[PDB]
Amino acid sequence: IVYNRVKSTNDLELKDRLVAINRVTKVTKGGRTFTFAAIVVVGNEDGVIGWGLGKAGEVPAAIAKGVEAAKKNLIRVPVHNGTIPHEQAASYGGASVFLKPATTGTGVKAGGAMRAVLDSVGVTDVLAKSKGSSNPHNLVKATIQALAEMRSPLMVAQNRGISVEKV
Amino acid sequence: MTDPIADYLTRLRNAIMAGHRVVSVPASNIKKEITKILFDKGYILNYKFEENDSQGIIKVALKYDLAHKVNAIKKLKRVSRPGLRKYVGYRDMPRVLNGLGIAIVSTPRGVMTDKEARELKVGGEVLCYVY
Amino acid sequence: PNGKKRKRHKMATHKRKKRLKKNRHKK
Amino acid sequence: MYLDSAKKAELFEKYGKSVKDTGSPESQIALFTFRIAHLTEHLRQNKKDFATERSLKMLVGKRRRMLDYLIKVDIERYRAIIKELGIRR
RNA sequence: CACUAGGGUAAACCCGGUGACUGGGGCUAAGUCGUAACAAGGUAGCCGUACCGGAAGGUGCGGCUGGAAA
RNA sequence: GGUUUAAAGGGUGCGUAGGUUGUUCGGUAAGUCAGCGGUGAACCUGAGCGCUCAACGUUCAGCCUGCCGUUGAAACUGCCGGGCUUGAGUUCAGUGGCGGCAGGCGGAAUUCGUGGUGUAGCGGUGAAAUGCAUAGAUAUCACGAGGAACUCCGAUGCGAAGGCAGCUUGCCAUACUGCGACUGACACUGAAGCACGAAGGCGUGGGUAUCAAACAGGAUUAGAUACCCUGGUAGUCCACGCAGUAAACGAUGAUUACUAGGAGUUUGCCAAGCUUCCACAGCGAAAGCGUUAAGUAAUCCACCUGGGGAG
RNA sequence: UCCCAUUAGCUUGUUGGUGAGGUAACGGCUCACAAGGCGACGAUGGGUAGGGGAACUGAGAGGUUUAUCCCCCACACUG
Ligand SMILES: [K+]
Ligand SMILES: [K+]
Ligand SMILES: [Mg+2]
Ligand SMILES: [Mg+2]
Ligand SMILES: [Mg+2]
Ligand SMILES: [Mg+2]
Ligand SMILES: [Mg+2]
Ligand SMILES: [Mg+2]
Ligand SMILES: [Mg+2]
Ligand code: NA
Repeated sequence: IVYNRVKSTNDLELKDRLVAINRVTKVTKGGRTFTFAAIVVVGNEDGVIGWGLGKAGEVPAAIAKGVEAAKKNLIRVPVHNGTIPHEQAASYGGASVFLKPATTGTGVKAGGAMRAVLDSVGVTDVLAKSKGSSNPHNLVKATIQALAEMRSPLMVAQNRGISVEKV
Repeated sequence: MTDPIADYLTRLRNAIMAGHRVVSVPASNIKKEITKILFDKGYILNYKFEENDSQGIIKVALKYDLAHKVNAIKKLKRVSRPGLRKYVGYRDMPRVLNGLGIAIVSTPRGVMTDKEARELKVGGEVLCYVY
Repeated sequence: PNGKKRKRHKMATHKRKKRLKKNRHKK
Repeated sequence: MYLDSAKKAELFEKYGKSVKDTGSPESQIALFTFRIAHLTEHLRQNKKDFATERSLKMLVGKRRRMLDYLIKVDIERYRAIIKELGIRR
């Protein structure tokens, strides 16, 4: 279902953004074991966007592993100009997101994980709402799947078999 | 049976989700009009009306994109249910998927889509959303 | 299915029934 | 309910056109009333047959719904049938 | 001479207060007596009902698994 | 927005008001749609103008997107009249059952009494004691009496639910399948209300064998108002009448239609109608559900809104 | 055009008629046959409040209040 993309050696414009840092714990007989998990979103300011989770014992190592995983896992999103073709709602775990296209001079009306995802994908005119949990993993995944479920008018006409649906 | 139109939409939706190619529905005049609208707008591959001793059968052949293995129809939603009827004027006609979908609406000029309803300046009962 | 939830209700029922049995036969 | 095919045929011949009309509202109402009376007679002896009760009540409900259909369709037929059966009480 | 505001009378109702004495509850510490539940918590646990005990509780009858072991 | 497990499905039905209503033809115009007309200071929105700017003041264009009146339209809902058979019901046939109520009959086991044989213990526990026994127990044989429960079959099946199991009969009820029969939408749900509703408990009268709350005794313990042992009264049984509760549970309301595979299983002919376990899509926070959904949809009812106080 | 059903029945000029009187005016408004009227589409009773445009607030739906401003109503120590 996802468009997917090979390692973008040519499309090396992938800027990496950090969503959240967490210090998870594991218990053993000796004591407690501490690690670090980072959520990293790589984007080329175009429909290409990837997400990754990097786990390590140190923050730079976790961020690097997240960058690597995000680079490995890439998809393409059908974005026209700085907006989205239509509205779209998505759910992933306890997180629910809703995106609506806005006017050209509106900016991005979102904050946090959704704002990071939208910046990485290169959408600059959208109203975004979160109606579920604020979990970073689920918010990032729900926003990405909302973007992936979109369809431009050309694709709509293509799978409908017609040319102009009075658009 | 409580809502034959919702049942028709549900049959189509379940056939699409299961991946079937042909779905058979009991026939009705409004259902025949809806099937004609769907064929005209290009959501279904073909249809056929069979007049047996019963009320009849509508046989619908669905349209699949061989390029992507994706049906032409994504969402079918019933709007005006028996428990809550919805009527709109031509000025407040809904727009589905920002104009990329259709809204089948019954008007005094007949059963049509929101686009021609707006063009002819007639309102009525919003049957369903398709995209 | 913790158990403490039902333990609290069991305690409350015990107290209420003890109150009633003590109040019986007195007018 | 001492009910058999001969009694059912006699009832259908008495109420409703022809003896083969087992499905007429009048025929059904007559059959329901007959077995209602017989079940009442059975219950007065077997006062603890709570299963024969509520079967009696379901029969009463069926008869009431048929009478309501007769109201909605043809009132004169309802007057005639309740007069001929002595139902209202 | 009727009509009536207002006055007196009685009742009964409603709304409030106070009262010898006599009961629960919440919160804080921790004095005293035990160990009921959480592991098969050392008698599997719990639900309903009845009787009985300084208290957690115990026992009878039916039910449930939101129980091991088998 | 929710209700298997976080708060949240009524114990289960029948049913009043109400809500919803298969298909088709013809009317009507209540809902619905459209046109025209009337009506609806200041403030608030684009453009100006004046306050030296600005608040502000003021003018004009853009809102009137409610209400009322009057003309048309007839797709849908409503109302009226007619038609159809698929839903629903009636009939006929086949098959099936721990389904209900009532009357009869039976054997194993247990308890008590009487008689015969026989004498040093029996019973019980982790170990004991209480207890019963030379004024004759336990054990064994026969006679007599009474109450309660139905081994094997036996894990499935039936019922609205609670529940239903020795055999037999009578009287009822009902499910499923088909009909070349009949009626012709007569349907679904259902606040009130009514009926039924395990065990325990209450009243009156019978009965009272086993077991056994309370109670009494003997043990174990620092104590033991318990767990163990020996007794033992209500109760457990029947008839009638109250009461109306449960972890009354699938912790999952009732209808309707649709949507994959495997493995078993009951019934009348491959196939329904069931009854059980893995498991696609999908759903879910997860455990998990998955054609008997917790999936996809429509109708109606019940219920939830942090914990305690507090049912 | 607000809450309470831990408020379910209320009503005897009360519902209608004939006539008369009275009023600026119709009318049980008042005065001399029939038994009707209102009620789970919430009567009756109890509690609370002047009502709108404004104003504020929110994407909207909506929510809060009517301090100053405008309109309507009620009142002038208590009857
Ligand atoms: K049960
Ligand atoms: K219809
Ligand atoms: Mg207790
Ligand atoms: Mg303990
Ligand atoms: Mg214990
Ligand atoms: Mg005791
Ligand atoms: Mg719960
Ligand atoms: Mg239930
Ligand atoms: Mg419950
Ligand atoms: Na008794």
